[PDB]
Amino acid sequence: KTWLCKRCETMNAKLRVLENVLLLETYTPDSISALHNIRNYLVEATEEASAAYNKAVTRLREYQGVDPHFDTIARQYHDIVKKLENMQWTIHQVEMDLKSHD
Amino acid sequence: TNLEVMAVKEEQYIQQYKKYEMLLNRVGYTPKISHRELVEMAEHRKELDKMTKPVLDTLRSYQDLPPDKALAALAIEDKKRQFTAAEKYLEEVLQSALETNDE
Amino acid sequence: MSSARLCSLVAELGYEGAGKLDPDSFEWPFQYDDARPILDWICSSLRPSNVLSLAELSLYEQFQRDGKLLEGDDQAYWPLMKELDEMGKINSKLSTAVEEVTLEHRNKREIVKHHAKDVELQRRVFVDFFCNPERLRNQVRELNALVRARQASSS
Amino acid sequence: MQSLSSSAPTPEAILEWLQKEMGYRQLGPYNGSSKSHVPSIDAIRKICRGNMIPIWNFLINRVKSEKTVERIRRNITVHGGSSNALPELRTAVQNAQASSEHCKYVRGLLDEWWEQPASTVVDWVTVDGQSVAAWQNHVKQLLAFYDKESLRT
Repeated sequence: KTWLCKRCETMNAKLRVLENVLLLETYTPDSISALHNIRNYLVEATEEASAAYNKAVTRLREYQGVDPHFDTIARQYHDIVKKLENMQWTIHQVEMDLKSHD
Repeated sequence: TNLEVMAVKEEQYIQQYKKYEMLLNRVGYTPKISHRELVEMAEHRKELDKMTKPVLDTLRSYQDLPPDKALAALAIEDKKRQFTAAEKYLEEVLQSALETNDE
Repeated sequence: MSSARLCSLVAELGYEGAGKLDPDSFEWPFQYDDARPILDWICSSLRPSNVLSLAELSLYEQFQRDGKLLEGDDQAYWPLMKELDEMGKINSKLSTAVEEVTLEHRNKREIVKHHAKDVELQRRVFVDFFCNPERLRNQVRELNALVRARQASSS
Repeated sequence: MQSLSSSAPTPEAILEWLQKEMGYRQLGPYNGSSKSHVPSIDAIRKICRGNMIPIWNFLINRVKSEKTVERIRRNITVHGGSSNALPELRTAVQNAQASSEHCKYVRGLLDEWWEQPASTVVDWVTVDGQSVAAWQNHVKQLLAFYDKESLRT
């Protein structure tokens, strides 16, 4: 174990001697901007999904507008399965809105 | 004693671990946390841009509702367009931002 | 003495090669050798620098070039058996990993110069034929031609 | 000297003043204060210019050589540049994460970029990197203009 390692250290030192010097000059001028240029792309998808809940909430809001229609039995029987459809209609629209924040 | 000298030559290499850390802690953490999320984002962005298409396929499965509702098709349509606008430029401006980092 | 001094001022290490045959080779420097006081004064101020070879002062200049900008040649080289095999294969790969990055640095920087001219010379082939009447049209092309090139260099 | 970058030039910074007042100190505690000194030095063709300065001038040819390394000795420390860009089984296991670690390092060698460092040691890093930024596209273009004069004709 004594001879097998500390040749371990020979590798890890060679693994460091160039790694520290090469990376430092490369990433540091670009490290801060490296994350940001995705972060700006991350937030724009995030804010779109936030309105997309709002649009989904608008679909909940129009359901509040469906409520004056919901009292009428004729369209209510249509509405209840459509609300069941609307319930299902959310998921594929929500699964759009869920990961877009992420 | 050369092997022992090589061992002594190892307790010279075991201290540039103790020379580089003042920059390595800057190297070991921030580039790693930055790269790992983007690599995780790489598969995640590949999943972000994709599920639109299965949802386009899934929207066909639930295509019945929007015509029945007063307005449901417009809401999904416009949000996709903003999403489409996200991949519309397709990092072309980001390249220019990447250009400033590259040169 | 001073006759060989003006022959000695150019260099000292390379001098002995001709320095043996030189006093037989030349006779005219002995004439201004005889005028020691006049020649000695100008030589005495200059002889500290003339003892150093003109190539040798460049050798000290390239000592700065050697550090961090060296263009000279670069060198690029049972359970405990499995750890031995692992250590055996990893160290060669890790050596290769640290040697491949050093195998390149000699020609690393030039690559963007290499592919750019390969793009650059290719366009130059036909523009060299007829470019006298329209240069202001041509100077527009070189602006956005490199835009493609910088995209390749950034990619 | 080599150990500390700030330590090396401070003897040198005073040296150009020192070397002449080393000639001004001989046979006098201070050059202005002591009357004994002013005869020792000569206004023209002084003895110091005869032997001491030529010995120093002989040294300068080697001093500028060691200073050239001394500037490198100072430069290396502030910025390092080299070639441009059961337990025994556990130790075998520990090598596996170590083997896993270099592949991350091998990947970490190009994860930021494999096109830029491999094709350019220094593109935007301080040395000449701002120069290509200062110019429109890259400092090579000046090597591309002199034959543009032949191109337009």
